[PDB]
Amino acid sequence: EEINNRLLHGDIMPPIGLTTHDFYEKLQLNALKFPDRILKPIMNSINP
Amino acid sequence: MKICKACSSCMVRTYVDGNIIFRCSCGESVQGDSQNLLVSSKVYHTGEMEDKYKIFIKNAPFDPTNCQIKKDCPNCHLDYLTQICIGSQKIIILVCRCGYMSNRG
Amino acid sequence: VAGGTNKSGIVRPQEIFSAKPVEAEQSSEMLLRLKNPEVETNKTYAQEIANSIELITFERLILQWHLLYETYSSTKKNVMYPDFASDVEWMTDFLENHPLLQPPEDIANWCIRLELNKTTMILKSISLESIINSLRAKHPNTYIMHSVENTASGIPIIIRIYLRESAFRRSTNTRMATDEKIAVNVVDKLLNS
Amino acid sequence: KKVQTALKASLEFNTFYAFYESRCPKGGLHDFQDKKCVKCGLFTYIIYDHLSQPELVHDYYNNYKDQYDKEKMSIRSI
Ligand SMILES: [Zn+2]
Ligand SMILES: [Zn+2]
Ligand SMILES: [Zn+2]
Repeated sequence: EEINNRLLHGDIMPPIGLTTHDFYEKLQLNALKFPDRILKPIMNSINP
Repeated sequence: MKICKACSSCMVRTYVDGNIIFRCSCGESVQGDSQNLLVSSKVYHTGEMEDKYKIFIKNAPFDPTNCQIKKDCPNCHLDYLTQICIGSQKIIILVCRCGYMSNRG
Repeated sequence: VAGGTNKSGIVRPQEIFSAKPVEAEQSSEMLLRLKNPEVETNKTYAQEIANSIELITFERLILQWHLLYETYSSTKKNVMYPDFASDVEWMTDFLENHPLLQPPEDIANWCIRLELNKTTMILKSISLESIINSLRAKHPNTYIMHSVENTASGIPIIIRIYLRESAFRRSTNTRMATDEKIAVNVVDKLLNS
Repeated sequence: KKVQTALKASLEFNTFYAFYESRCPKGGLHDFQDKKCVKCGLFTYIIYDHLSQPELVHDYYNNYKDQYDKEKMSIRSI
């Protein structure tokens, strides 16, 4: 959501060689990945 | 282009001794003065120009499928605006039904 | 799958097994190692060199271009396109700002008017001065005028390139090309610089 | 409140120094010798660090701020 907020205020400046659309998509894909912490609730619900 | 006065046909443009001369298939020949000094032209980024979306931006406040945003319109003080994101640079425009439009246009 | 990086269902194996030429490669890449081992340690040095080697043709800096049948004389008021008659205001400034870049005596009746994309000039970090040198170093058979580099929005930067008579003296013995054909061929060369 | 204020300041600095990483305010790309650009006063050890030497981060930014602002506005138009 805060990447979208940066877009609304025009605070997303893409680097050289990337358009704003391509840089925004790159930021969203990176920001929407499960961390390594996701197994902490998973492993607490199971008995290995 | 130049339209023949006599037969209203598309006259053929040629260049003689530093002048643009239009000659028609009916023999009528005229010379352009100022407005015919445009051999060719091209416009780049035609897919994101402001003249592309004029109708769409005008109709955006009434289209019910557009994304709304919780912001106050500075003209009519309506508490919601219509947010659109056009172009490859993702230009954000806020529009309202009263005629307000961000970017001052 | 996007253009230039197409590694979708079998394409790259087909590029190898069919021995397709370099012109038909949709996913060609290349790895370059910096000459100085000290430079390759620092990321910023490698970052600016990477942006140094990136094909920015003169075409992609242009929003629109116009080909005009005009000749420019400093004193004589030649005919000019009415929609672009306001260009003369910054032409006088250019003449008084460059006492060495005077218009030649063999300017042909062909003008190319250019309106630079100021947004692309900012994102790619390309100055007006760099563009002028690149075009004047590659096209000696043209005379180039430009407006002032403005930092205020709403006023564009205009590049004006005048074709000299020697542009047609290159090869006009091949009469199968009218002067309109060479001028169109020249602007293609200018844009692909 | 402190978290959001510090995040605003840090994100603004990060955006400014990511824009002017290879881009040079004086035009073109950075010309780096002796670890310092010659067109501007940029240092190599400031582009990715804004905490170890804050003063040198609060000077370069204070030199090309409004400049940066006009370019940011220009990109977000038309
Ligand atoms: Zn006719
Ligand atoms: Zn309103
Ligand atoms: Zn610099």
